[PDB]
Amino acid sequence: QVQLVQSGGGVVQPGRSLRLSCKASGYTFTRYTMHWVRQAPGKGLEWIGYINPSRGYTNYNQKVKDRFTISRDNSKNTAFLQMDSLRPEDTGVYFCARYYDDHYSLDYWGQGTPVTVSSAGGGGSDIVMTQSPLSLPVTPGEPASISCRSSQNIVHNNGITYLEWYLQKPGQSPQLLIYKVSDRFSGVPDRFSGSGSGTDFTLKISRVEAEDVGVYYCFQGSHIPPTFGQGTKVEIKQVQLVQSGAEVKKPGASVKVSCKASGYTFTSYWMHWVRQAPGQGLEWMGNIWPGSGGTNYAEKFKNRVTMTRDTSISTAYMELSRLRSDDTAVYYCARSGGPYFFDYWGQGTLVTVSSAGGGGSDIQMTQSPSSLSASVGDRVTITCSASSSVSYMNWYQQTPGKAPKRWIYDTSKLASGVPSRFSGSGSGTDYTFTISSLQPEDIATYYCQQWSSNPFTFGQGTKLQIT
Amino acid sequence: MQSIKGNHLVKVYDYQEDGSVLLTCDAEAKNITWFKDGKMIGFLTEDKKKWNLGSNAKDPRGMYQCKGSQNKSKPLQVYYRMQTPYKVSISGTTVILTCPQYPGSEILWQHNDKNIGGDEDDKNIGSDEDHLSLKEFSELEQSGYYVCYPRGSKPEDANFYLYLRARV
Amino acid sequence: KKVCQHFLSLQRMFNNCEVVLGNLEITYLSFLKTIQEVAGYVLIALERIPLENLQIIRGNMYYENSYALAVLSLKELPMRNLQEILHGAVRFSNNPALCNVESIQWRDIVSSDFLSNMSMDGSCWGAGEENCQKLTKIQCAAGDCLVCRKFRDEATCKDTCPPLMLYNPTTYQMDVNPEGKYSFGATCVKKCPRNYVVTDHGSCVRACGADSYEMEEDGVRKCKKCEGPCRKVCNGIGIGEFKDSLSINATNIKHFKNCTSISGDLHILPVAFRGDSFTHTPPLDPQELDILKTVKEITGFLLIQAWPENRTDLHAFENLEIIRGRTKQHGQFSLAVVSLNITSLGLRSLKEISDGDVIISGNKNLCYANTINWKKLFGTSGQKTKIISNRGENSCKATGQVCHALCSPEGCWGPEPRDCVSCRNVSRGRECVDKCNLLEGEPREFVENSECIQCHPECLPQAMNITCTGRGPDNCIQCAHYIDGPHCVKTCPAGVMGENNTLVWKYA
Repeated sequence: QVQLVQSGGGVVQPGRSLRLSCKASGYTFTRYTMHWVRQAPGKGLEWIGYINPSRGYTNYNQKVKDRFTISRDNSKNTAFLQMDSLRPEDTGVYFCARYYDDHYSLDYWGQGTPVTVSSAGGGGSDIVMTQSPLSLPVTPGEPASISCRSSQNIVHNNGITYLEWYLQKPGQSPQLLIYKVSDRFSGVPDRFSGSGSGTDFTLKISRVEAEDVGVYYCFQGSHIPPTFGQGTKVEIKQVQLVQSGAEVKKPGASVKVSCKASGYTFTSYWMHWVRQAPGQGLEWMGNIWPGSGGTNYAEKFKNRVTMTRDTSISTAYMELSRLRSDDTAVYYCARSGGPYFFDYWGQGTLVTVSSAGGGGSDIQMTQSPSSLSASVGDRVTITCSASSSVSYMNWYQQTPGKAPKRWIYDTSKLASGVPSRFSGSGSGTDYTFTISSLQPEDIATYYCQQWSSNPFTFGQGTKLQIT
Repeated sequence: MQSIKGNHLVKVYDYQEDGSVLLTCDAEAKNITWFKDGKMIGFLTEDKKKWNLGSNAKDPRGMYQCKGSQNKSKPLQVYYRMQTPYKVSISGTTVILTCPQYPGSEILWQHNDKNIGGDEDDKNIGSDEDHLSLKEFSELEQSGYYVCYPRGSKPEDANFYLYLRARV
Repeated sequence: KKVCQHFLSLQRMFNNCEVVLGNLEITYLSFLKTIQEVAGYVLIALERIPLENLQIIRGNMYYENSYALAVLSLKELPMRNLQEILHGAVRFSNNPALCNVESIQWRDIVSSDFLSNMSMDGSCWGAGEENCQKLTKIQCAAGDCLVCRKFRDEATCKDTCPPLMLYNPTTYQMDVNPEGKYSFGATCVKKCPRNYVVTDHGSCVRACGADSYEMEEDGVRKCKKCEGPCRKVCNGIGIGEFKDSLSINATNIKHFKNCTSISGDLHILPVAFRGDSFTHTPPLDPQELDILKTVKEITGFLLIQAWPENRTDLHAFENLEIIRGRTKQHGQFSLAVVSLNITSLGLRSLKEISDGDVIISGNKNLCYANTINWKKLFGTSGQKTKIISNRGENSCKATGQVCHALCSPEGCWGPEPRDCVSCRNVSRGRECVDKCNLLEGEPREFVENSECIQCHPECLPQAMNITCTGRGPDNCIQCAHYIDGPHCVKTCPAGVMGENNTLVWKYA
């Protein structure tokens, strides 16, 4: 008996990476294409894509084309689904199915594995560095005061409250301003000052000039992941590490933004590499002690980034593979300091990556009625309308808690074991599913599916109940 | 390949005693109008209906299509070696084919209505993305109709079939 | 006779203890009844506690001060045997629930410590009139004594056990005692039992790791005093609790305190003295680097890429003694002082760079480096120095920072006669002087294997010939103090132990 076994599901915090396995048994794993389908709570079947085990050729739904990687092991008859940067929207039951090209249908479906994308502890994941003012504009020569409160106590076991407020002038690299909670960076004029304790901290700018203009961002320090706060953009009411040049790549691709280093022993100051999303604050991404190639990747990118270095040429590379739409950010590559984190910073290498329509039409199937109650023996007719002509239509039955089962193939052919009282008919953009005599065991959800073009599109599903 | 369903009405007459390429039109015989690369190359008013392309030694090539009383049929890309078309390259004894439309889905190949490029158990027949490799191409065995299609679609729904005849 | 030093733990580990050599710390059911004699105190903190067999309380500790019988807040606590608390005072205080105890006196149970004898809430002793005080004084104390004053081997009462060592005047020497007897608790044992290790005082204790070290010079483990630092492995940088750590961090420097053979690889790297932000390690106070100086082996790769500039020598590893590279940084370097600011490399005792090669580079102000002959230091034939780019050798010789001429040609890791691989003449310990005090010299030592050996101090130096040939006052040629037979000694044996611990008069 052909069997598809899904494994690896569970609960992960949003943004984490997830790898699933689908072990195939009862058939030659390489002779039929493998597809993965996700069933979210309350939604119909969503095709993710397919991968050919004999060829390794894979196709993905555009909505996840840049964050998931479909893998398989012919030696183990298992297909691997690497999901990264998981969002709460990825929560659901993920199903693996075998494609019989002869019927142009997924005849064997695995029981599925539930995936839930929710943060176990947001505060633990990121010490929320809310800053009291936001984009406070200030007239020159005024006693500015910007307060930020940390979601927990920023008080490290060493007892040093490793806080700062690093400034990035408009179109310029972040530079540190207050060495710790109230000391001052060498070269930082005393015009800046600041104070705080426990979780509440605030910075005082007694005299404000054109120089102070910009955004002041409060980084946290005691928590393992550095985590930059919202950012108060103040407005009006040697060693130099060279980053690489602006690049644009395409979704799912990889950018290696370089960071050349001079003026310091490159293998003597850890070259942590922050990232600054457009429209969002900085977020530490990972570090690398150029001496030994150690990497300390951050959780949000934990399975997508790779930081290497060539101490030889005094440049540090950072290849972010499987680029996604929201990854567009300027990888300012700073040099992580002694008593002040992110000391001196590079020019910064912006990398905007964008995608096209990616089959936006995703030619849709619509099923009617969405829920149907009929008496035992009544004739039930279910229609499925396609947004475009589909060559063949398939009907799949999913009992609650059960995987979809192929029921009608080739728009009229009943799957093995399907009773003759069910019937499928239609052509082009109109298809009908007729149950001649309702039986109690027929209580389940029925989904219509088109395969004429990728991605496979499923009807919303018809809920059949017995009165 | 052998079927004309899908408007693939153009097929090669391989009933030639001489090395001449005769093309046949599967339309309601009233008058067959022949076209070559979009331009009409003949109009057969009753009587004869096959189109002679000449001797196969002259390597006849082009997208040939006919029309009876209905609209034009799907083209038949002829490629003898003795709309984007399929790409053919010959290097020694190796025949390589490139699918005209490769949107990045799994492309499948069929030879005289017989799937090819799927099994790895054939060293002389390789499929690499939109490229199908035929090593030690057999003129008498590997020539004929070829078609590429994505997983999920019908080969007869392809825009046109390719008729390959190559001496290597 | 079972022995002991939470209620369930103490009731299982105290139930059968026929004698407890620790303390009778009964705090907060009838689990004790045969506690014969205790060498220590008794922290009784409870109303029916038999404690009947508690005979002798030695007060070897006290709760606060001479507090042997600390009680608080037990009418049926019939300590009828509690008849002599020795070397302690009775703090028989806070006896609210105690009955029949006030009627009995609380002083005859202690001797000559009534000054610290405080007690507050003929005559019967405990609960039930069947018990009596059984006065015996108004060396037995529990009434061939049943409980001895100091030591009771099997049945005799002895102040001290037969020594493990008894002088042999037949050897004219202070020998071992064939009837040698360790004093386990209060009984003498020929064999130190209970898996107990012979201790310095002779009372085998089950733990003598303080200011000493365990040794096995015979079939019984013995506790020997700690020569310098005694062995104490500590996980190093790279292996164990610091497995992710990148250096001797300051938040990491302390845990290596008294670390004998750092088992990983000490790699003091520039971020450390800089102190790191991403790893949250405050700056290592440059004086705190003295902590590692107890290091005596470094089974790894020591790449010391900065030391405090105000120190001109790598004085902090001035005890590194073997630098076995079980791992080698980059697989090629074992001792790797690179771009320091040290005057002399100065690693005064490193005499086996076992595994890797040694690269001592960038040391722009290190001069005594080159003259060292690194072949005797390398332990395997694939070791090859690259001692490069140091201070100019010609400039060094011109500036005179060349080794003491009282040093052998093999080179010297620092200018002072302390730092010289081997000496032109012999050596007096760490340094290597021109000449041993062969005739003139206050130490008046003896040369041994190219080393000055300071004489047995009980020996007079001699002004006509060499003072003392070899180690040991037996080898001393002049002894103005008394000399014991054919040996010299501090003073003649009088209160010595003989066949029956006889005070050997010996001679006058």
